Amino acid sequence: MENFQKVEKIGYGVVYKARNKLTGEVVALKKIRPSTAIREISLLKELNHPNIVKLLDVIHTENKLYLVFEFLHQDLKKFMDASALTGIPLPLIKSYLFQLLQGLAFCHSHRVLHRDLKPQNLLINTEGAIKLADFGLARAFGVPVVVTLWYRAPEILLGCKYYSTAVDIWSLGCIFAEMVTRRALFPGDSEIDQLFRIFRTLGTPDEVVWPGVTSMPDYKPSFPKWARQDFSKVVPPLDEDGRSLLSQMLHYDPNKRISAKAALAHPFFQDVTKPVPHLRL
Ligand SMILES: O=C(O)c1cc(C(F)(F)F)ccc1N[C@@H]1CCc2[nH]c3ccccc3c2C1
Ligand SMILES: O=C(O)c1cc(C(F)(F)F)ccc1N[C@@H]1CCc2[nH]c3ccccc3c2C1
Repeated sequence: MENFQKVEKIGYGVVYKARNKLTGEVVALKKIRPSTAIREISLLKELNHPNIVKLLDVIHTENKLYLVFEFLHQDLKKFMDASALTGIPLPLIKSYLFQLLQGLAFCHSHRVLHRDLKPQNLLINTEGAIKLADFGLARAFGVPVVVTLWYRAPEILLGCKYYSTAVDIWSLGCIFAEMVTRRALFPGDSEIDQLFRIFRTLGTPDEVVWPGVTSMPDYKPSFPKWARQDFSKVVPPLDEDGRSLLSQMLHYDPNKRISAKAALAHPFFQDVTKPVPHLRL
C-alpha cells in the first residue's frame, strides 16, 4: 500500500522489506493472493515468544491479505550457505536447535502446527536468536489462496488427512541433520522420490515400526522393501547424544516421535549455550 515506502521484494505470496511511512519502522510485508480466519490470525498478534516472529498487523482489503511482521535480516538457509566451507560450529547448531524446539513447544501448546518448516525464513539476528516464521497456516485457517518437499514428514506424503504436531518435529530433524552434515538429508524431486529417499535411509516402514502404515491413503503394497541403513552413515561425525536425539525426531510412527517438550530435556542439550553468529549483512 501507499502506507509503506522503500518497498523491496525479499522472497502463499510475495514478501517485501518495507518502511512504514509514518513511523519509519522497517518491517516485512507479506502480500497474500474468513471471520474465523481474521479472528484466529489476529489472536496471534497477542501471543509472544522469543523464538517466533512477531506478527504486527493483519489487513484484509481488495482481494488481498497483508501480514506485517517484524523484520530480521537473514535466515538460516543463507547462513547455512555462507557457512558451507567451514560448517556451523556445534554449539551454535545446538543453540539454534534448542531455540527452534522452544518455539515449537510454544506453538504446539497452543494447538498450532507450522506445517512447512524449512531453513528458508527461519529468521536469525546478530544476538544469537532464531525465530520460526513463514508458517503454512493459510489452509488450516479459512484463507483462500516449485514446492520443496525435502522436510515433509512421511505421514503427509502418505496422504494422512489429520497432521499432528509430530510433522514439525520431523522437519526440524531434517534441518538438524543438514546443519551437521552441510547436505540435505532427503532431497527428493517428487512426492514418491521424497518418500523413497526416506525409505532407502530409514527402511521401508511396516506394521512393526509404524502400526497403521499399510492403511494410509497413499500407501501401496507395491512399495519396494528397503532395509534400514546403518544410522552412523547418516550424520557423521555427530556424537551419540546428537544421533540419539535425531533418531527420536525421525521415528516413522508419529505416536513414537519425540515431542518438542521432551526433546528439550534430551541429554544433548545439557551443555547448551547461546553463541553469537558471524553475520554479514
Ligand atoms: O523478516 C521477516 O519477518 C521475514 C518474514 C518472512 C515471512 F513473511 F515469510 F514470514 C520471510 C522473510 C523475512 N525476512 C527475510 C529473511 C531472509 C533474508 N535474506 C535477505 C537478504 C537481503 C535482504 C533481506 C533479506 C532477508 C529478510
Ligand atoms: O507466518 C505466516 O506467514 C502466517 C500466515 C498465516 C495465514 F493464515 F494468514 F496464512 C497465519 C499466521 C502466520 N504466522 C504467525 C506468526 C506469528 C505467530 N505467533 C504465534 C504464536 C503461537 C502459535 C502460532 C503463532 C504465529 C504464526
